[PDB]
Amino acid sequence: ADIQTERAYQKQPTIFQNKKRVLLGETGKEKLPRYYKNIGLGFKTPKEAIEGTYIDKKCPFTGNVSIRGRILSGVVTKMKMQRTIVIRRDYLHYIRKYNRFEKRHKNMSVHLSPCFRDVQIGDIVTVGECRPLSKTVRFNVLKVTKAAGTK
Amino acid sequence: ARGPKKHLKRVAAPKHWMLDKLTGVFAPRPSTGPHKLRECLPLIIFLRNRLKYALTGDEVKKICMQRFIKIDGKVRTDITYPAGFMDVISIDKTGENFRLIYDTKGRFAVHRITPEEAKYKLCKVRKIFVGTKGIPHLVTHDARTIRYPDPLIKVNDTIQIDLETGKITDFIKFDTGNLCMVTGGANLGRIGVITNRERHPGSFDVVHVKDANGNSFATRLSNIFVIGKGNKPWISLPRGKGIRLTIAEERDKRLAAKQSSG
Amino acid sequence: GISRDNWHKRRKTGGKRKPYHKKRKYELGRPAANTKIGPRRIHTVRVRGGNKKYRALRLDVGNFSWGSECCTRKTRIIDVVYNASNNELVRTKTLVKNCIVLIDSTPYRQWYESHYALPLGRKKGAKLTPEEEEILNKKRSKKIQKKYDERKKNAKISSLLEEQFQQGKLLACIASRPGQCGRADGYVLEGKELEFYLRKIKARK
RNA sequence: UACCUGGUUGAUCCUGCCAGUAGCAUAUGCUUGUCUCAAAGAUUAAGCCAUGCAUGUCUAAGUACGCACGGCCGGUACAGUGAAACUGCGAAUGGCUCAUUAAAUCAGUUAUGGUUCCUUUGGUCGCUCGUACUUGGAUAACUGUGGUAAUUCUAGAGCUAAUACAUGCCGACGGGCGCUGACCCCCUUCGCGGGGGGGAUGCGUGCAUUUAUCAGUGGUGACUCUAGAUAACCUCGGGCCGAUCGCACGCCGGCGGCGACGACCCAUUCGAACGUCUGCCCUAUCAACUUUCGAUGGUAGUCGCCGUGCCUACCAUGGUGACCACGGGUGACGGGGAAUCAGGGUUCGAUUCCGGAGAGGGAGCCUGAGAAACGGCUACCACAUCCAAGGAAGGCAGCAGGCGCGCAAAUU
RNA sequence: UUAAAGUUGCUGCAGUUAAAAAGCUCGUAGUUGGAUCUCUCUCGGCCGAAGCGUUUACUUUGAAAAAAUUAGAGUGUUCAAAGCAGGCCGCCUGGAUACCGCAGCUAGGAAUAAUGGAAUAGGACCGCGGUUCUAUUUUGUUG
RNA sequence: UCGCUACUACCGAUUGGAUGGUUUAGUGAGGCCCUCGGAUCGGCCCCGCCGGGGUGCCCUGGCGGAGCGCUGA
Repeated sequence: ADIQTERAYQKQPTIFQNKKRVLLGETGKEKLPRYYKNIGLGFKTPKEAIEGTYIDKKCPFTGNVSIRGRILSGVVTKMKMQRTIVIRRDYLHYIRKYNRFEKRHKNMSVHLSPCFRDVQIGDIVTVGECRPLSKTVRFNVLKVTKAAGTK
Repeated sequence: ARGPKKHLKRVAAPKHWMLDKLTGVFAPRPSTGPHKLRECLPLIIFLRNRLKYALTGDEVKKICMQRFIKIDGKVRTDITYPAGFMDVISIDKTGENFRLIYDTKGRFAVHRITPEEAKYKLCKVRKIFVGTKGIPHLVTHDARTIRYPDPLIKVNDTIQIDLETGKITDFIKFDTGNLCMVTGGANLGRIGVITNRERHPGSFDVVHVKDANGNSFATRLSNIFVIGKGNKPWISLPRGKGIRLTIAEERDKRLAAKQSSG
Repeated sequence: GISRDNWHKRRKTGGKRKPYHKKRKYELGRPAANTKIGPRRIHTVRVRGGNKKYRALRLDVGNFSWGSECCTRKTRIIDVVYNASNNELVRTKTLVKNCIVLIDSTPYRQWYESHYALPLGRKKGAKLTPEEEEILNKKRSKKIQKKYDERKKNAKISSLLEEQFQQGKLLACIASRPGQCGRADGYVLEGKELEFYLRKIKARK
């Protein structure tokens, strides 16, 4: 199974899949009810999370994470390691002896959910703060906006 | 530090206590209690420093252990007890009742009340929840847990508590057009009517308040205490009535006083 | 001793840190309780705030739930099979959370037979016992037999579950951490999860 | 007060430095009448320490058979004061110092919806359907016999208590609510049958624990929240459901009013602990660094108070860097702040306030709510003390004081 | 050690001959870059609650920012450095106020500076039709 | 250039010495956890001397002995 590529069976803990109802229910269709939440700060849940079948517990809409803290924005730089991406934030720092600025940047690793498909490394992503998900990951992608070369 | 602290240095004490530099190295650290350390007035700084009934800290203990002071109807023999906003202090020997109310400068005032007014206090609502077997529970700014309240009372409201029984007699909701006092920040001690409340989800709300003279200011929603319904307060007010005078107006009002003398 | 600090590692860039304080007590770790199979042995541990944990060192029985029927019972754990974390934890017969173990079936076989009034798990050799027949074929009143007969319409179990009931042992997943709460509770495997777990047991042989 | 002057030439005008000039901090020299405030062994040696002191504690209210006391009354179990000792609490605060430490510490800003919390304040404390008008065994103080050169070392024997250590009920208790349910009644059909009721007999039940399933009181920006229902569970190294104490004395043998001490839990106060965003000196004669020995991430678990490569197994090959990574140096604890000052700026901040760190150097623990504690213990390394040579005992970067080091700092 | 030092020069220095422009050109990062364009749909009793206008930088405002120190108000310590006291014949009265880069939060402005909005038209706005999932109002209730 | 005086920095055979910091391999005190172990200390049993009550039997009290008894620390 594509959904079952790991050594342990993957399921949404809130969902019970063994409701013995009737032979007709077996005959009719086997599609699990899915748990999705409304991560809400004006954000909308993508429809690929309500209709998807992926199993990932660090997703905000269909996983066990809470979004609180800071809302930030960045530009996608690298998509290489499994299920997480590296983004860049560019800012100006003020040096007051010369009354001038200098460009500085930060590289920040965020978690990317499967509900956000067809994303390339040029585009603006909004991120929300959550609990520590790994050693160097504390943010999670909440919205994807295409870059200047929008099709 | 390997544990909790038990001392307070005099320069680190809350400024509204009005403690001088050269009396000692230490200040009374308030005991743990219903009010916060930085938002309370300990009993020693009220009996000795404000009312001058005692000259030293040993005399405050002699007044307290005679069981003369009642804080909201109960005798407290602790001399660093954290009394706070809206509390009622009763000295039966001299027949005095006081209410802890901020003045316009942000300091607790010596506000004497009548024996009838000392029978109740106004309490903000901090938390509402449901406990075992579906019993509603309140938690106030005074750390009072009051169960089976009215279902119309919500967070940020004000209730009236009869100090003899500890039960709710009335309440005021939070809405525009209601009187309030500021209990923190830069507008501490100011009294005015709520005009607007702008909501910032995921962050702190902001409430706009207008005085009786037409001056408008804003505060965080956690620094607002609803006093009365409309323009009429539910408790007696200090001398300044919550209006903040400018330094020029205060200077003119002070100079006019000494000319009157003669 | 065993510590769980973050300052002995490397920085994100790959640089070596220099610690500024020594080991504290809010950072400690303790040896693992490798819960084996046997008569119960539990040791209490005093933990932060003055509370206590229960290190189970041996376990023999546990609370397990037949979820489809909603039937939770005490049952004697028998054997340890495929483990999703380490396949070394099965040779030593170690109980941990989310482990695949074998449990007895008789408490479930009694409830099914006393509720649906049907024989489940009986082999095709005509095994009849007077106590069993009094359980099964006792004569009830009109209304009681009507209420039992309207119930037999949906008294059907899958083919993978009924095979296990032939050998007297079911396959279960422990949903509790036995080395922290001192007990091994869980649920019996069913459906596609049982289908998944029956493949990787055979794939280890 | 937005300032200059001397010095290169036979003489001139420049560049340019040297010297002069004023404050400010350390040391030092000479001099010194009155009075107010007032820093003071930081710099170098976080080097070493003789001696004394710096942490103890009882109310009416845990335990009094010391005549140790003047004194009641004499059958009064205990009149009172009260050493000792058991029990409880504190000793994790304060005081000192600045060695370590370069996104580390720390500052402003946020979050715990990811944790714990002695105590104070408030709630809760007949919600459980199963000897009590009082339960058991000891052991201190005390008496007596001792051992050792030696310590705040302790052995044996004879007593005796508990809010120490254990055990264990009555009562509200009559029931109620869920399953099992032989038997009984009514309506309808000619009947079989169908429908609606009553029920004896049994098994469970409250709050905290653990697992699973179900439906949708109150609230959030958002719960896998709170409250609810169902099937079970519930650790002997064990979970709550009061065998405790004082003062006034009473109403009709029963009922009782004020307190004190304890109690699982909830909330609150004092916090603590982890994370979020921005910010630090010099150095390229440091340009690539990390990953065998976890480096970045995924899955499942162990451990932890909890969130996390915190650790393990199996996978993937990631992660940072001229916008200066990695390495090195710092007479580097960080801020609030101090000196100087036209405006911009330069330098200092060991130092009484806030945060951090340490107790000769490493490491490991016990008790406890809280410590990897040092005026606690256990080892090793370096020093060092008494000795009958068998052994025993150590930690001034606490207050004085001494030695040493120095240009450099006060009273046992 | 600070000023003097416009002898470290952002304000604000020098490079023909006094110290000094690379032998020359290409070229990535960095720095800099020519004109140009004049607020509204639902609700609660004519206003508010809710959407943004492409996004910013900038500017003004608001609240949030430990005390001590510094600036500063009052006050004859006998004056002053200080202190937070004091004054009238039991009363009266203070213990103000300002400042607190950068970053984070908030609300007005829209010049200057970046940025996007239709060119295989997969364009805007209007009415029209079809395919699929689906709202659980209505059949006094229940299927 | 050659001759005379003083002081600094450098090269240098001697695989220099002193002081301190890193590591390979091996050994490894002490605490903590797990599995054993069992010097001692009771209780419930069994007999022997025996009082009371209830009715040869049981509840009891002072005990002594002994049994590869069981159970606890």
